Amino acid sequence: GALSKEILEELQLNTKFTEEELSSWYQSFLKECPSGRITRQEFQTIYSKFFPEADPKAYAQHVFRSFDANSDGTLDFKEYVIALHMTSAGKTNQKLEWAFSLYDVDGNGTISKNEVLEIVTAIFKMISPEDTKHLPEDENTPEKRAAKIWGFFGKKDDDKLTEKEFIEGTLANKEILRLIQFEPQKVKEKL
Ligand SMILES: [Ca+2]
Ligand SMILES: [Ca+2]
Repeated sequence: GALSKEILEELQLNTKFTEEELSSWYQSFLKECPSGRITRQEFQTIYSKFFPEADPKAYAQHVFRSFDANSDGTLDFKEYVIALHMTSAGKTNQKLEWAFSLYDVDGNGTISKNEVLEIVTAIFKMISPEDTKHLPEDENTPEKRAAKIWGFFGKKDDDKLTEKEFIEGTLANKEILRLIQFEPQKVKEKL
């Protein structure tokens, strides 16, 4: 019952985890989750446990949605590993399509102004109140951060932000990168 070659290959292209590491992790995953599927509540519990200083429910729910790629209401091992990797490992620039999916809350193919606010707020809640005191003054509340992102993209209130533009802007404008950042440790390291 080893993890398949096909899934191993995909995971190794999309993360830097090794085959040995992934295969070992998967065997324990199955022992603890014998259906090979994690529910949203179970995923939330992981983030509740490992961010005790934060309020991670909203963030974990958005991450779950983003990585439940077949929309079946559970994460399989592949989806779960990619989700954990998104929040906690690897380089931002290799994740920008997933970042787009995170920000496109309703999945309609574009990001709206309110979606930016929703996701920025969920991310902001991953930071301890103590660490927020060290954010730049003009970037120290979700409202300021979200408004600034929208302004950096040059958008009218009812405009729709495409993935093409999202990726361009996050690559080119390092201030956009800073503000859209979704890995809690990177938001912290930056401040
Ligand atoms: Ca799924
Ligand atoms: Ca949308």
